[PDB]
Parts: sequence; C-alpha cells; structure tokens
Amino acid sequence: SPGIWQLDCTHLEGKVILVAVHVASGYIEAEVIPAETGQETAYFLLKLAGRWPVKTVHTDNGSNFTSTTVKAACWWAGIKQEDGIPYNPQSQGVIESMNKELKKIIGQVRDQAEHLKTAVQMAVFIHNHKRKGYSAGERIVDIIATDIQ
Amino acid sequence: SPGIWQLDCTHLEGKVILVAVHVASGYIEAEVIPAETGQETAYFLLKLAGRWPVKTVHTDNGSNFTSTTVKAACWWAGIKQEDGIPYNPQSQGVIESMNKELKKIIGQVRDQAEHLKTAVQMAVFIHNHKRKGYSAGERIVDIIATDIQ
Ligand SMILES: CN(Cc1ccc2c(c1C(=O)O)OCO2)C(=O)N[C@H](C(=O)NCc1ccccc1)c1ccccc1
Ligand SMILES: CN(Cc1ccc2c(c1C(=O)O)OCO2)C(=O)N[C@H](C(=O)NCc1ccccc1)c1ccccc1
Repeated sequence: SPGIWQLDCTHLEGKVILVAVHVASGYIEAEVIPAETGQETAYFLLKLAGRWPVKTVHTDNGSNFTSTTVKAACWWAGIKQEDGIPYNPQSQGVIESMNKELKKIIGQVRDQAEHLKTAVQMAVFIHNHKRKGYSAGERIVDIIATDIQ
Repeated sequence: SPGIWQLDCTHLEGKVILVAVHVASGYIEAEVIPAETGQETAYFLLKLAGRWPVKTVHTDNGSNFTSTTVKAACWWAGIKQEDGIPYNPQSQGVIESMNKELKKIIGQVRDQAEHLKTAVQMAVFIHNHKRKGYSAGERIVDIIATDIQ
C-alpha cells in the first residue's frame, strides 16, 4: 500500500496534464506535456521514483504499459508496472472527480499565472496542502514513516 | 529544521543544474535548466513547495534573493526567503562535496541516458536511495513525520 501509485492523464487548453496519485493518501505530482508519449511518461516516472518510494505503478493506458521506453524506465527505477484496470469500480470515479477538482483550481488561479504549467503546479500545491483534518501531504508522510519503522 | 531547504546551482556540459537540498536529511530534488533566471528559480520553488512542506529557503545567490519573480513565488507558496550565507562554514564544503558526488553519478550513467536531464534524474534517484544506516529519503520522511506528530 505505501508504494502504490496510479498514473492519470487529463486534458486542458489542448495540452496534456500527466498526474501520479499516491493511492493510499490522495497525494499527487503533475506536469504539463505537449503530448502523452512513452518517452514523456518514462521520464515522469523516473522523476517520481527518485522523489518517493515507488514500488508499483498502475499505468493509465495500454500504450504506456506496452511502451519499451516506459518498461525501460520502470526496470531502471525498480518499479513493478501493473495495469490500471479498476477491479474496484469506484476507482474511475475517484480519478474523474480529482481531474474535475484540479481543473477547477487551475481555473481559480488563472489571474495569477501567465503559463498553464505554473497554474498546474499551483493546483498541485493547493491539492496536497488542503485539509480534509489531515492533508494528503501529511497522510503520505505518515503512511511511509509507519512503513519504514 | 524540518522545513529548511537550501538552493544550489551547479554546472555541467555548458548547462545549469538547479538543486534543492533538505538541510536536515540530505534529500534532494534537481532539474536541468538552460540558464539560472529568476523565472526558472521561481517555478522550481513552486514545484518543490507543492511536493514537500517548505518553510524556509536559503537562496543560492543574491540575484535570486532579489528577483521579483522569486519573491512572488515565495509569497505565493508561503515560503520565507533567507540568504544562503554559510554563517556555519562547514555548510559550503558539504555543498561542494554534493555537487562532486552528483556529477560523478551523472558520469556513471552515460551509457544509459541519452539526455543530460535523464542522467540528472537518475542521479537524484541514486542519491536519495543511497544507504549511508538509513537513506536520505528515509531521513526526510522520519523528520517530517516526527514534526506532524
Ligand atoms: C509567481 N509568478 C508565477 C510564475 C513564476 C515563474 C514563472 C512563470 C510564472 C507565471 O506566472 O506563469 O512563468 C514561467 O516562470 C509570477 O510572478 N507571475 C508573473 C506575473 O506577472 N503574474 C501575473 C500575470 C498573470 C496573468 C498574465 C500575466 C501576468 C510572471 C513572471 C514571469 C513571467 C510571467 C509572469
Ligand atoms: C529509460 N531511458 C532513459 C530515457 C527515458 C525517457 C526519455 C529519455 C531517456 C534518455 O535516455 O535520455 O529521453 C527522453 O525521454 C531509455 O529507455 N533511454 C532510451 C535509450 O535508448 N537509452 C540508451 C542510450 C544511451 C546513450 C545514448 C543513446 C541511447 C531512449 C529513449 C528515448 C529517447 C532517447 C533514448
């Protein structure tokens, strides 16, 4: 549970937003890319796994699952690639709801940020710090700390 | 001390590597940029603070300390800007030693990474996972978890 992440790809302004969600906490990292290629996904996974203990990734689609570059990044970083099929069906709705929340925050910061990539990072910040009362950022730290001990 | 970070800018292959170090743990995040401008530094700080609880940043030089865009990012993200003067002089030798270790790791991965940005992320991964004994990644999580608790 502490090492399980889910990839999520959403679209806004004709651009692609790639998100990784730590399943157990709701914590996220995200980037804006021109298009979702194996190479972009592979590089994003390498970044993520150098930053948090990533054991398993539920990839967002079959193209990335199949991609030799994504497989190469997962081999390099010690990540088990798994499908992202929602065997528990409430998975898709949790993801769809987060995409909607993220796009709303992005819309709320549209004065403040000239570039979409800035607005996406502001939305990452607001999502991870939001008190739900613990934040997603507090939950991921406590889950992993409990794991290390 | 759990919220204290230090910025570090080092150079390789005519390119700029920007590093943030979590002072209490040695944990890092890093990126390759074309040039160290206020805007690049500002954006890097925004990303960092949405990912970890950043209370204070010891900026790497006076130009970023001064920059209106860096000040705007720090205001936005709730970060106190401080100078990065080694009042404690052992601070600056620790930074030089890290820069050397990073460039060494980067050299060791060049039969594996086509682009410098990839090699840099591989070096972040190896640095944060390296067992010193706990890893830097383990130390940051434990430091912050104790802070929450
Ligand atoms: C903290 N910050 C955001 C930021 C930080 C670093 C970056 C950015 C951005 C960004 O805004 O996308 O773009 C790449 O490097 C900032 O100071 N914004 C400046 C500004 O004038 N905003 C008002 C505004 C709102 C809407 C339109 C125009 C301006 C700004 C600073 C430099 C470049 C562009 C904008
Ligand atoms: C996991 N990985 C690294 C990686 C992942 C994602 C990326 C990358 C890189 C990168 O290497 O910089 O660049 C943009 O998106 C990978 O499979 N590399 C491919 C390869 O052939 N490397 C051997 C090699 C070593 C030395 C020279 C040439 C090749 C590769 C894949 C796509 C593009 C370029 C290289």
